[PDB]
Amino acid sequence: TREGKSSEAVSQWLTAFQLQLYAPNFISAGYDLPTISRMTPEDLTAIGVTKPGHRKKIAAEISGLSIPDWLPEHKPANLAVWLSMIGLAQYYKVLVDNGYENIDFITDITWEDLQEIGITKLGHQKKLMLAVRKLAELRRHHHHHH
Repeated sequence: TREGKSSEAVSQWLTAFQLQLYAPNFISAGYDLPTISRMTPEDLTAIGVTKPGHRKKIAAEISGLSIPDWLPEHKPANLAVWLSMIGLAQYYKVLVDNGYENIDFITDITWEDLQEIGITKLGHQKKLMLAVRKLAELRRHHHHHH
């Protein structure tokens, strides 16, 4: 019921500004509030939010979301631990079987790479990619701390 608690929370959020009609769009794509807080308008369009007034309303509400930090702030010890912190433990096997078996390799993965190997849910793709860019920034700053 983590996924159940999460989806209830996505519905209650939408309901409070009367756009609960998109609940299935977000939930079927595996969006949770944390990932939703980082959506762009194109991400809304990709889940079927195409009417400009709805898309702009949602965009305005997302900018107002205040939710606690959830991205890890360090390069974790391994893939398993990293997936577990971000709530995506279920993709471990498919990631490993496809050649993304350690944190270093996962840092270079792209949206297109996910699509190819069967991680097709847009919300999960978004969350993975937000986490991956956090890793890439850590890696990019690592030798530049003086």
